[PDB]
Amino acid sequence: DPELRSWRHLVCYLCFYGFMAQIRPGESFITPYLLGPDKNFTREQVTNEITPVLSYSYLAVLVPVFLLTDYLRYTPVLLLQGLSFVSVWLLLLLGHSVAHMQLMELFYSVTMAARIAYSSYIFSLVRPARYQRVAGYSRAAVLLGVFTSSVLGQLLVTVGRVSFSTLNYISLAFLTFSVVLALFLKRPKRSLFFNRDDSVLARMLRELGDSLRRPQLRLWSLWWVFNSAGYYLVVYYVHILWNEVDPTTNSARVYNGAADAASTLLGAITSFAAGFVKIRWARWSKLLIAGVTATQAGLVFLLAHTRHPSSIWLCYAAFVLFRGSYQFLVPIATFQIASSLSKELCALVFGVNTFFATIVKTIITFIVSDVRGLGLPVRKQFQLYSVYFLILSIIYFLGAML
Repeated sequence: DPELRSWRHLVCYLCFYGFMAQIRPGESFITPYLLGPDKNFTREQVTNEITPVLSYSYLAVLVPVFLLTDYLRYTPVLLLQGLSFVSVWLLLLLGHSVAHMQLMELFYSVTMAARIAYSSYIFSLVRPARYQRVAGYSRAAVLLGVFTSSVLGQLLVTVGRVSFSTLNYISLAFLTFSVVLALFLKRPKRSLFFNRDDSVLARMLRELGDSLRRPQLRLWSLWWVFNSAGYYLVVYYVHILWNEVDPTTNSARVYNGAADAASTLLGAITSFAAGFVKIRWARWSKLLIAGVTATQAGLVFLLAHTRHPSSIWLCYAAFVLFRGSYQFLVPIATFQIASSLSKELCALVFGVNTFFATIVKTIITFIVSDVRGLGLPVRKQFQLYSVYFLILSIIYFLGAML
């Protein structure tokens, strides 16, 4: 029967690919590997010359990949995301100079721009009547897969006391295996913009001069540009700030995997506890992004103020609570933006909100972090994001009056 083969051989493989594509045990230990003794990079080379290329090339590969995710029907970009991940972990094993690691982040931002590849691959593959179940099984296999990689990465370092190079060699045994699984993925019969079934890009602009008159799209798409640009400027640099607090050899005590597993677990509890409040807390929505942004302002300042190496555990939990605070709003942000919009347009306004959050992320990184513009250290940059989230909290809270 073609019903059992469409679930046991397709959906049980679709959740298995989304599990195994997220298995990267050395994902949370990239910057401890670079700052470690094996690669010997200083904290000024990774903060001012390597990680700014992660925010530059992500501007340069966002709109090419998003236009080529739909032209190729999502399967070569799901192959490109897996194959560029192999190219990252080859440069983390065969790269010495700082010019090699600037190519490591350029290949890493390809895998950052292709996060919407697999999320929109399930929309084009499965039937529209049975999409809410398969995407429910797909977001419970990626989120399980991105939680297991932070636990398997942590357990194979703390419990199984091996070096970081043994860990990232294990991470090639789960990334070449994610290229093999991405070869055997079914190309969907339809796309979203280019390979349709048959106005396009004329009906949408008619449905955008009037949909932008809505106040929630005038607010949450203005939160996605600015609050979700300073959020990625923390997550890129918080692994350097943890290494500035407690620079440690004897590598079984780094605990970056447990602060990425707990921030996924709090990024799912506070996301599941956000589906209950996306309807009720829609009246004073600008007050909700005024308290959480101020909660994100007090946690970015807590990261920039801890100094003793024995107080790093109140610095991991300042990031687990930070990553869970942003993950409380994106279920509400992806609902209040995609409420009245069509699926051929809400996934377009998420290609503008992400692109405008990447111009802002490129503006701040060239101004506050890159060695050509200012070149600040990772602690004097995190005090420039505590002001940035607090300025964003005397705008939404000040805007709550008007």
